[PDB]
Amino acid sequence: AGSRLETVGSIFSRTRDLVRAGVLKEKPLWFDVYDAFPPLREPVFQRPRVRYGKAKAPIQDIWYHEDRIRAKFYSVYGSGQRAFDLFNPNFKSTCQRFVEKYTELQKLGETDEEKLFVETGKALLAEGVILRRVG
Amino acid sequence: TKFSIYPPIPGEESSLRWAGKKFEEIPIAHIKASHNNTQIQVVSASNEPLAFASCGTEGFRNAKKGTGIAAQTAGIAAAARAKQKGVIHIRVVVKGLGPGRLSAMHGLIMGGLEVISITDNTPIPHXGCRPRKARKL
Amino acid sequence: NVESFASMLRHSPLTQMGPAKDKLVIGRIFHIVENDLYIDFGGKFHCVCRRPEVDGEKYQKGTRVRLRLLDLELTSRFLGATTDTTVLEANAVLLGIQES
Amino acid sequence: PRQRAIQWGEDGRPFHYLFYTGKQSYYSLMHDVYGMLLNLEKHQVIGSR
Amino acid sequence: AKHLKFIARTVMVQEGNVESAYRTLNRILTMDGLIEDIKHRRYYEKPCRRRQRESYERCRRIYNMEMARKINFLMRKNRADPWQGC
Amino acid sequence: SNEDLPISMENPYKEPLKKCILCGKHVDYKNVQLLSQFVSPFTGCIYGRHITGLCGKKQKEITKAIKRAQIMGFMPVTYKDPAYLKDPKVCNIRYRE
RNA sequence: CCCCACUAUGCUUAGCCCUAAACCUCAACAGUUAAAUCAACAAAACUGCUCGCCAGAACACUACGAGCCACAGCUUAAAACUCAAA
Ligand code: FES
Ligand SMILES: [K+]
Ligand SMILES: [Mg+2]
Ligand SMILES: [Mg+2]
Ligand SMILES: [Mg+2]
Ligand SMILES: [Mg+2]
Ligand SMILES: [Mg+2]
Ligand SMILES: [Mg+2]
Ligand SMILES: [Mg+2]
Ligand SMILES: [Mg+2]
Repeated sequence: AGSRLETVGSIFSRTRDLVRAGVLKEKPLWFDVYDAFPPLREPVFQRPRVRYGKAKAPIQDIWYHEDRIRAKFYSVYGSGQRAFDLFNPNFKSTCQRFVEKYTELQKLGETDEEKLFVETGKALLAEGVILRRVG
Repeated sequence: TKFSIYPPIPGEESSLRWAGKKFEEIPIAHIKASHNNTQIQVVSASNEPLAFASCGTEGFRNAKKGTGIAAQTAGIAAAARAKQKGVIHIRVVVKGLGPGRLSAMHGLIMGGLEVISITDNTPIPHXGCRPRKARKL
Repeated sequence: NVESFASMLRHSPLTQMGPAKDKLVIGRIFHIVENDLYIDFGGKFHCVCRRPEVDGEKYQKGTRVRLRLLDLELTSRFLGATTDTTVLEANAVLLGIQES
Repeated sequence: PRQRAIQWGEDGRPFHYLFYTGKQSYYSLMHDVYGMLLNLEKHQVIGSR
Repeated sequence: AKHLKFIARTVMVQEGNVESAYRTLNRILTMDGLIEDIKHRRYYEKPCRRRQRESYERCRRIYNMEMARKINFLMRKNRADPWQGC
Repeated sequence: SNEDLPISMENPYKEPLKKCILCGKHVDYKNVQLLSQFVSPFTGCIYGRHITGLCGKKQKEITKAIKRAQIMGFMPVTYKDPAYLKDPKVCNIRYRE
């Protein structure tokens, strides 16, 4: 004697109730473990509903301040002919090297945007980096 | 020079010639391909009639006029009378989507005429007279 | 002083790459089926590229190659669909082999 | 007719790790053949039917 | 009638190949919609009937383009089985 | 709180929207050369936007310009003026043989 | 039903007539997407508020009355007899 109403509550609530009513003679092997270490959410069936009107998902786009520097660098200088190595967790691309120098010069008190971008290109050229302008 | 499907424009200086004649001087074979008949008239560049043949004038009657073989026969007849008058090259102007639209042109070729161009002049009104009501079949 | 997830994500190469369209990346061939090369390049999904006509035999399991990425995940929503259809693979163009 | 042996003991645990497929013998063979094909890659008629 | 002649709907014949010239002319008139226009004009189509067919044609074109796009997208995985035996 | 958390802003990598070949240019009924690029060479038929690639706004301006030029005596109706047959082909239509 | 001919008519002008499967077959305005998503199909399901309208079928886009440039018309619109369905 039991319940296969998977859309009525959860396996825990259905099992706990039928144990109280005496329908289930013994508790299942998992019941005591669930009780001591329950999930964060009780697994209750829900019907996913579609959003309408002014309802929107709460997920937000992930952006960083340096993304503005990356967008300009790719526009001005394009993607580096050097290839990304996404397997190395400490890989640094030419754009990242540009962004780090751009951040260093901003902390030195410079605040102009068009001026802070031209000085950064010169610094890297002095260090031997190849920066071929796209246009 | 590469071949151009676009006809030579009058007043411009083209190098194309047919028996020493320019495109503007080639006679015209007017083919009216109707649903129940096909009429062919060959005229000179000055609009002088040279030959006329239709499926009806070739001894076809009723539904037999509206066949390809009847139009082909009409083309051969018009070609023969036109060839006697000195026509070799013709410009084809066909109006209508009848069964003798293409067959009438074949007959002109089998009759000894050389088609240098094909022009469609099927009348399409741009808004015009109301056509007859649809048929219930 | 335990690094947070927000820090790992900010400084990850995949985050730093930005958009993937027209980005050169290094991939690794991990599976081959006839002339179909399955290449992982550090993303969620692998890409499948046909063996190049020239130097086809140089492309073997483990061979590292250069790719021009087009999409990290090929997905599209078709008319009358509540979600997006995904083919579970990235779109990339195989340029050649990476050598030292 | 040959009788298939018990597929679990007294504790109720099936002997074969592919029991719950219902075709443990067939799928175990596919697993063994698929496994051999993999090792080859890592390493690399008339009278019979 | 008032326009110049032998410019509109005029195709020149190459090397006496009149069959290929006629097919080119017919293809031109078809692509520009003149052939279908001539046929629909033999009998009067009533305005309610024209709207119904134009609406039907526009919905069928969209449905076919959307069904072609789906198959093109879902044919990327038509490659051989990578995990045969599993 | 935490410096590495995402920050709210507008997409910095967003690409500009597409533009038609005539976006930002005045379409005059007297410029028959431009208008002739959007009519059929053989029949003079105005091309739909799926052939011209124009947007709704410029498709409308071109259409209205052609109709004005035709009836005012600047542009032929039944064929493309042969003077403009060698102009840049900007329409996605293949005709000959 | 098919073919041909031709008229009222389709057009203009000035008056009428006031109907339509006049139909997104979705009343106006405002709001919501979380609840149970929801008889079915149509077109995802609802809330507030207001007006209009409906109360078995058929009789009945009818009768009579009244109004109307309408006079073989339109609008509004019953009853008796009948049925256990529609
Ligand atoms: S896209 Fe801007 S006017 Fe066409
Ligand atoms: K309707
Ligand atoms: Mg009359
Ligand atoms: Mg009028
Ligand atoms: Mg209506
Ligand atoms: Mg109201
Ligand atoms: Mg009633
Ligand atoms: Mg009525
Ligand atoms: Mg009445
Ligand atoms: Mg009365």
